[PDB]
Amino acid sequence: PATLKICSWNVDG
Amino acid sequence: MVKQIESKTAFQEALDAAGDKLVVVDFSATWCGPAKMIKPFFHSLSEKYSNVIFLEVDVDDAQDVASEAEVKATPTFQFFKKGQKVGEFSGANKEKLEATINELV
Repeated sequence: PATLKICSWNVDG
Repeated sequence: MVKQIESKTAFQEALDAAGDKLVVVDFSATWCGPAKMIKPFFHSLSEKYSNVIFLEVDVDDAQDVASEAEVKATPTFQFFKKGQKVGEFSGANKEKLEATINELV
C-alpha cells in the first residue's frame, strides 16, 4: 500500500 | 523563471502574472525525500521552456494552496492556463512533465 514513487499524506507532517 | 508560492493568495497572483503562458504547479512535499529529489527536472526545465512558468508548492508550508485542490497524494503536478486548470496527474514521473507541457504548449 506504500509506494516510494508516491508520499502518503497519512504522515503527521 | 521559477516562483515559489507559499500561500494561495500568491497562487492567484502568480496565475495572473503568467497571463496566457502555460503554468505548471508542483505540489511535491519538500519534507518527502523522494518528492523533493524529483524537483531537479521540474526546476531544471524552467530554462528548457522559458516560455512556460513553473510554480513550486509545498503541501506543508503551502497547505492552503494544496487544500484548495484537495491533493490526495504527492508529488502531484497541476497545469493552469489563463488561471484555468486544464490538466493534472500524479506519480514520480519527471518525463511526463515534458509530454504534458508539449501537450498544452
